[PDB]
Amino acid sequence: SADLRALAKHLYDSYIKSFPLTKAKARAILTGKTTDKSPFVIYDMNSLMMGEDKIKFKHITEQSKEVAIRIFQGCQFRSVEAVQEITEYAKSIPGFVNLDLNDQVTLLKYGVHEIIYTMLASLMNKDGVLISEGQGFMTREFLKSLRKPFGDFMEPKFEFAVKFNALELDDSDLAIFIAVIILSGDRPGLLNVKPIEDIQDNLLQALELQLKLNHPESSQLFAKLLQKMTDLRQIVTEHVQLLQVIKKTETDMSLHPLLQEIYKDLY
Amino acid sequence: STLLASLLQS
Ligand SMILES: CN(CCOc1ccc(C[C@H](Nc2ccccc2C(=O)c2ccccc2)C(=O)O)cc1)c1ccccn1
Repeated sequence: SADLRALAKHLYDSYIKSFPLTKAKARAILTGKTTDKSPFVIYDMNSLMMGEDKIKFKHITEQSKEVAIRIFQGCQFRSVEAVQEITEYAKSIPGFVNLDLNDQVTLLKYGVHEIIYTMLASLMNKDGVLISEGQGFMTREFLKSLRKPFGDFMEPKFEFAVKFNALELDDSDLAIFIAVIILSGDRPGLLNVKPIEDIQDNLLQALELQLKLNHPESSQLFAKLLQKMTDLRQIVTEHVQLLQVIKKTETDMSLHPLLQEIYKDLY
Repeated sequence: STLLASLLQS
């Protein structure tokens, strides 16, 4: 417990095991400084249709004529695996699986989407986002050109990512930061806050030491990163409202059971 | 439902 560097290395090792596409690998792809070929670029209906079969997708069947609904369906497949990846990482945070099972669920329910939007920034530049484990690249303009309300989903995530990426965090930093987010003692409905705060205290101490060592020139980086937590909550809040426009005005679009459970009675 | 708890219990 006393060694903060051992905690940082443990979290980083688990981070590498749980998340196939790290920021380091994503930056190597986005800057072309990698041995592998450039990603397939999806910028319109035709380029989506041409790269569609490389998008991971297992269902009953051909899903739809509409581009917006095609992306909506494929993005929710990714979100499901992201929750599964974050759950796997959460079980490696020291002390997490010793917590009440109901509190583990609660911490996941409120934490996963803040983590999803954090790690999306690793896959984004000002012009697009990497998809399918870096094999493809879907442009920001294309996502914004989708008919309402579909064109409004990704744009706030891009705006957050440009400012968040300016902090120049790396995978070692992000591994501790996402653990800090999961171990939030102020999530609604937590039964035993004190043991959760005890874990977050060490994670916060490890994060502060990690940022001072890895960014000795970035004064008050710890404070700037904690303030980004408030940006992530607006994204969640705005995203839930966008999902409700979908739920009231679009037809057949029922979310995956796991996503429905997370959003149900959320805030 | 208890889907989140299912991913937890491995
Ligand atoms: C753009 N993109 C990468 C974005 O990654 C994520 C971007 C967002 C999310 C969170 C996830 N959001 C959705 C959940 C269900 C359906 C659609 C969405 C969208 O967010 C959405 C809606 C309309 C248009 C575009 C997206 C959640 O709330 O669980 C999870 C992952 C991909 C990836 C794969 C396939 C298609 N594109």
